[PDB]
Amino acid sequence: DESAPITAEDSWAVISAFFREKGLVSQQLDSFNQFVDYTLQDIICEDSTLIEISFGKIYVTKPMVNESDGVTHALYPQEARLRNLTYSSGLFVDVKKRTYEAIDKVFIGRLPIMLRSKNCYLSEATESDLYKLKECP
Amino acid sequence: SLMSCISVGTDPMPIITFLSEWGMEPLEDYVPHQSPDATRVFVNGVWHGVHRNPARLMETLRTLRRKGDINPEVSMIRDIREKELKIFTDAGRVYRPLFIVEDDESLGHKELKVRKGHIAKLMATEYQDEYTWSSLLNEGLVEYIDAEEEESILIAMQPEDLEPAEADVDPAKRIRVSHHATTFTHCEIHPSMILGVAASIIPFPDHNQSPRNTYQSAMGKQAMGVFLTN
Amino acid sequence: NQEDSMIMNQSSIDRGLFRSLFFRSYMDQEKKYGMSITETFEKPQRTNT
Amino acid sequence: LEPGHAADQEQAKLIRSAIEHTTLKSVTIASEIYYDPDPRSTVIPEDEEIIQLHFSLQQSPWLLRLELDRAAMNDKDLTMGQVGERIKQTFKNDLFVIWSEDNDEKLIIRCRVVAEEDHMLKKIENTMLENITLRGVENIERVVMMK
Amino acid sequence: LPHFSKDDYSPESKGFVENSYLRGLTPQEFFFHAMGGREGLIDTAVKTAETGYIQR
Amino acid sequence: MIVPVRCFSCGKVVGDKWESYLNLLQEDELDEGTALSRLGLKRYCCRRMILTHVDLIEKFLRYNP
Amino acid sequence: TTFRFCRDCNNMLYPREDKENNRLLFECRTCSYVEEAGSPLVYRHELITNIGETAGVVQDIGSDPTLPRSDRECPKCHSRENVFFQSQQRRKDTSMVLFFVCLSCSHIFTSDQKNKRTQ
Amino acid sequence: KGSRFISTLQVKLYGREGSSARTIKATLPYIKQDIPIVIIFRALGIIPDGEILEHICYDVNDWQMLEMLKPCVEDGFVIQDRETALDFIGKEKRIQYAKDILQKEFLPHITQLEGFESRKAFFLGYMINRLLLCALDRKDQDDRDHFGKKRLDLAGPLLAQLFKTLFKKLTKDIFRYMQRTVELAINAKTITSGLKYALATGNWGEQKKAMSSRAGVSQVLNRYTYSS
Amino acid sequence: DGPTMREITETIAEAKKKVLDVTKEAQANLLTAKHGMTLRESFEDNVVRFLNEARD
RNA sequence: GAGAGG
DNA sequence: CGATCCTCTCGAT
Ligand SMILES: [Zn+2]
Ligand SMILES: [Zn+2]
Ligand SMILES: [Zn+2]
Repeated sequence: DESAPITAEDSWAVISAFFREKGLVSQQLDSFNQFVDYTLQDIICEDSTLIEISFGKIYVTKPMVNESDGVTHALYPQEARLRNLTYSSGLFVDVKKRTYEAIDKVFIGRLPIMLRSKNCYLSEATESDLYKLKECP
Repeated sequence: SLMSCISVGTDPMPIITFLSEWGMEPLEDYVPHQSPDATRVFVNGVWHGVHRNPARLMETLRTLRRKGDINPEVSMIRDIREKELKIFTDAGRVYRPLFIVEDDESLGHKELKVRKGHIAKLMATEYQDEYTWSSLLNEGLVEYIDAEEEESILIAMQPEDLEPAEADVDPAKRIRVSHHATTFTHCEIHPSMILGVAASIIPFPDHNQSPRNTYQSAMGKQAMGVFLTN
Repeated sequence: NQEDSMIMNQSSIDRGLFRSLFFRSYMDQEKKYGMSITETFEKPQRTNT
Repeated sequence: LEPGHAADQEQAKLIRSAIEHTTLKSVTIASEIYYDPDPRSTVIPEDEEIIQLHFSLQQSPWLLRLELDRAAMNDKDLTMGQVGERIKQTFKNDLFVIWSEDNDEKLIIRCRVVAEEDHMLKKIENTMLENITLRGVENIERVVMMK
Repeated sequence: LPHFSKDDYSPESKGFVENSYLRGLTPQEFFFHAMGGREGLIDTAVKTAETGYIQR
Repeated sequence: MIVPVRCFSCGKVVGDKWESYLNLLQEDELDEGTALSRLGLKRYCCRRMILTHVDLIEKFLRYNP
Repeated sequence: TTFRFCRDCNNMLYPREDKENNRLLFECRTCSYVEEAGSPLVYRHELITNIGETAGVVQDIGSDPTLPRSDRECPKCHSRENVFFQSQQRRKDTSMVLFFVCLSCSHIFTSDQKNKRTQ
Repeated sequence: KGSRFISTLQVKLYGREGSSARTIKATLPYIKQDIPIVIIFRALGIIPDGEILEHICYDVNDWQMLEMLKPCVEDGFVIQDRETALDFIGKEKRIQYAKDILQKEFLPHITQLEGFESRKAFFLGYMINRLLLCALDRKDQDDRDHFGKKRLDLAGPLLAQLFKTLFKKLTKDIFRYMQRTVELAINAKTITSGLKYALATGNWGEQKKAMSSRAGVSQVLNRYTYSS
Repeated sequence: DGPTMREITETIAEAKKKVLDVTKEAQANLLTAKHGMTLRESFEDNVVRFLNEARD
């Protein structure tokens, strides 16, 4: 029956559900994904505004490389690991140049990306894509 | 340990609003001699107010977290004897999942919420590699617990071997005590989950002098294999 | 095989038992700074050196 | 113990109580301050029998009343008379001490001071409990008999 | 442990391993043995750096 | 990483038996123990050789270079 | 001890003897209020304390899943539905004695065979 | 969220067990001596002894606890209003300084805003209650080894520390550039290298190292076996 | 042996009863403490001896 | 400086 | 002003 109590063997089905969903490093990923998705915007909106330069929405690009005498392109971890590069994404914010009048977009820098997080290429990569990217599934 | 997670952090503000909306006298308006049997309500170490019928409030708070209306990582601890309700939404709290145990048919007489039907759906999804971990969580069959909440609960170690009924033995088998407590709220998914990555490799660590398991844990990291396919 | 030693079979070692590959990567780059001053990857000979 | 005389289980118990530091705090259940204005007429009905006696073989309307533990008094080698005469040989004339018999159901010691009186008594009780040696040697907390 | 009821002074409750390494230990027994085990490694680590200083 | 040729312990040639073993399992739908016995892997040293082998070469061949 | 406050100030009342009539009165030192004492007991210490043994006995007590349940019969109603604990007095020299709360009465009864109790 | 001012309030019970006249004094930030509790309540607007004791003792029949607080009532007797209570702490200008500490420095969680006094006085009283419960041997000393009372900081919180620091430096660098413009040039390298340095080294304190944040946060990642 | 195990099993159950009887006695306020030690210290000392005896 | 070995 | 010995490897300034 579908309403019958579960036995001790049944616990592994649950254990497989967990892990199939979380994997083994969820704490790492969950923390970073929270930092990128929420914390990052919150830091930008704290003391921010000046005397008037305001800071709006923050954007996190997918990881790229600024090539010396070259163009900017997608940086994958295997190329980062081999060429001694930092697997990082660019931080871009909306800056308003509000000028007093009666009283009385912009690149911030590069954020290192955690591998297999939302902003990382590998997060949505299939098994065939991983081998193609010289990354172990 | 294998199944433990860490709280990410949730804004406490909607909980505070809900508490003031679902009872809760504000602290400014508290007069102890005229509210003697009132539960003190704390949200992230801040005492917000008091409540008369914390039993109903606590039932409401748990139902919502089990639906997903309150984030599953939020911990709500009721200390009946101390007249305190403590809620934590903050990051850093190490928690672990547990099966929920509840009364079924007769007020007594607990049963795990997960039934064979749920397991079948779990395994259906396994064979097509639909019903995931989030399904168990959102349907409130399983639930996250941190050490603070662990204090208010009674956990059975096995589903069967901890709650069927009483009315020969294998001499070879190890000695197990009994029910001796039958007021369970939860049950362990599987005791081997108390172990982390390294110790999970040891065969029968329950048959070894403890420091040997600590020693193996160290050496397993010094054993060469195939670290990565690439 | 006393006081924590062990006796291993040579014949099974000949067949590959517990045999392993070992890899070591050595790294280098041409300099750190110098507008005109640059280190060079080459096979060096005399040149006063 | 004495070379004799060291097999004597009784002589050992005696030397134990002779050396183990015993204060008033260690024998007392509670201490109370009542307003018993008539010195020869109690407001406390239990104490009535004590006041009948202690007249043959000025004071304060404030009473300092201590209740002692029958078992603790028996663990130590103490009698009410010993505890009482020890309180008596501290303040001598500046405090008046009366007490219940050793057989008398509840162990009670009644004290009185021989304007601004109320505080002085609460001060005395502190010295009574904390700063009074009933028997024993200072620094010697616990003494155990061993074969 | 949260598998016991409050105020339980019984052997099983306070760390008595009824079983042998042959029979095998229960989770409660397993955890408690690990607790006892740890105290040993902690002082091993201390009764080396401390004795080394004594010896000097 | 590819079937060892020869059992480490006894020397019995095992490197010619892998594909036949996979077929015995898949095509004939036999159990590992009877599959091993049909291959003539009678002793346990020869049995651990095949049953315990992990063919990572398949994983390695997946890398595009 | 049981103390009182100035009906108007809500400040603690300090003792004062009459002397002439030999009576105890409690006076406020924030104003001119004066009431008589209800009992001569002006102070109590208590070194061997019984207070806090049975603490946490709330109507919701039975709903605590961690509290153990005995097979004992309540001396009042004869209910065998109870919850129990040892002295909540977190002191070294405390008794191993059990206190039971009848989950049907609210009645607190003890395992103690020596002492009685008044609660 | 919003800065991280860690002020530790200490509510201390003076006088040993067996010493008559045991007083309760609290510690305030930027305040020389320890303030007797009654004086704190009066500075918060809770004046009558009965109201002050109601904020501490939550049961009228607990004479034991009320007898514990009798010396406090006596210690505070000389102060009978808010103005003088604030005055005691820390001219005129000093009363403001005292009022300021109570809102800004005293119990910064709860709130750092103006009108809340009741919230702070109740909590302060909750702490005295908790202190007396233990002092009266009804409660065990708090277990500073309980995992529930411990938080584990991961990647997110750790980067959030640095990104706050580095972003304030960037904010500061912009203001300076704006100030010079008394008659587009945003130093991106600041964040980029700051984040890189911390993750590159163990040193989690922005090229300073002075703080034990260096401890070994960020390690070169073990790759011996898959398990390691 | 099967028989040795049975005897070991019963050796432990009798130790388990000694601890119960002592517990029941402690909880009845019948257990008197020896001069120099607490009723609870006295109990703990007894329980541990019964339990060590059992292992031995 | 960290990670490790007896 | 003390805080085992010796041994290794690594990365970074
Ligand atoms: Zn072979
Ligand atoms: Zn008044
Ligand atoms: Zn009843």
